[PDB]
Amino acid sequence: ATIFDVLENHLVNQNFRQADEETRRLLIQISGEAAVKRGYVFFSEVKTISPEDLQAIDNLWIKHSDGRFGYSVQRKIWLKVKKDFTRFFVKVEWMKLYRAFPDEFKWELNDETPLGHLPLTNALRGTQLLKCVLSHPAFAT
Amino acid sequence: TTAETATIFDVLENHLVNQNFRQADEETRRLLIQISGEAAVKRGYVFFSEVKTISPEDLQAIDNLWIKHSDGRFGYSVQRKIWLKVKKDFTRFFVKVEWMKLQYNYRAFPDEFKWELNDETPLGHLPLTNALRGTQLLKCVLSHPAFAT
Repeated sequence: ATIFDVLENHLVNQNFRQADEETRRLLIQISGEAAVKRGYVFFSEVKTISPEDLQAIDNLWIKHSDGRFGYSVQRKIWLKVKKDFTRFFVKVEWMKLYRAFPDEFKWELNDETPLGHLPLTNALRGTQLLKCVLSHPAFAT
Repeated sequence: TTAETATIFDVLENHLVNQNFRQADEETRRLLIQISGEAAVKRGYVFFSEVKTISPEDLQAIDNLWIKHSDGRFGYSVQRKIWLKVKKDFTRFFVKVEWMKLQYNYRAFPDEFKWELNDETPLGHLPLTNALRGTQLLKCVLSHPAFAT
C-alpha cells in the first residue's frame, strides 16, 4: 500500500474537491512528524521533502486531468509569467484583477478550466510556501 | 479512567493564552469543521450550506476566546463589524484587515503572513479564513445569528 492511495481514488472518480483536500493533508504528511503535529508546513521544510513524494502527487494530478492539473503545470505557468505570483493567480483563475475572489471556487474540469487551476494552495498564508513547492528539485525540467 | 473532562475548545484556549496565534488560527480552522457535523469532519471541509446548522453557542465560544486573548482586536465578531462598515464588500474588507494589497515589488499577498499581535496589527487580522476557496463560507460565518446585534 502507498500513502497516495486515497488521493488516487479521489482523482480516479474526478472528485477534485476531495482530491484537493487530500493533497493539502499529504503535503503536511510528507513534510515530517513536526508538520503533522502542528497541522501546517513551514516553508523551510519543503526543501526537505523528498522529490519522490512530490512527484507522486504531481504525477497523479497529471494522469487524471489530461495533464492540466498539478504542480508541474503550475510551475510552467509561473515561469511563463516571470514568477510574478499576482499574475500567476490571475492566469490560473484564483483571483481577478471589484470582486477579487468568487463566491465559490469552481472544482469541475471542463473546457473553460485553465491550466494549473488545481491543486489549490492557500496563498493567503503567504506565497513563500507555494514558491518553494514550484521551485523544488522534484519539478526541475 | 474518567469520562472526558476536556472540552473541544481547550486546545484553542491554551494556544491563545500562550499568544500562539498561528497555532490558534490552525486550530480555529479545525473547530469550524468539527462544530459543523460528522459529515464535514469526514470530508475535511465545510459546505457553506452547513454553516446555518452550526449552533450559536459554539461559534460564540470560539469568538469570545479570540476576543478575550487579543484585547478585542481578533475574532469573527470584530471582522463582522468591519465587514458591515464596508457594505459587505469583501475586497475592501480584505484590504482593511491586511490580507492583501491592491517596480517588480507589488505583492498582492505577502511572502509570509504576519501572525504577531503588536502595534501595527490591524483589527480583525485574525482568524484567517481561506477565501480562495470562495467568499461564501466566510459570508455565512460573519452573518451567522451568533454575531447578531
